Amino acid sequence: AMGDGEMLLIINEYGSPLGLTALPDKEHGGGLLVQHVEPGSRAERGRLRRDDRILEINGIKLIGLTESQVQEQLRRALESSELRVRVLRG
Amino acid sequence: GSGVKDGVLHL
Repeated sequence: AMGDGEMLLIINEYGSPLGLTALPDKEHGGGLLVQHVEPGSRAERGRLRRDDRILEINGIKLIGLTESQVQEQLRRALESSELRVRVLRG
Repeated sequence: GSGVKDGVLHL
């Protein structure tokens, strides 16, 4: 849909950080706000940037989910070989 | 996993 942001692909390395720091987006309707992306990381290579708002991970929409549900869906997604992440740019 | 610190997530 028009207005739905950009779909990014991050390759998952099992057991290794992807290089993302995020926090719940309290003020803007939900999702995760990217605070930092580590240089050279898998998240950086997948074109994640500071102030991205992550709306969806591997097809699971984050808006409307509780904070605990979002954490659970992250854990689930991190069992898979890659993360398909839909973002709105800052 | 749990890189979770007062709502902030490290992934």
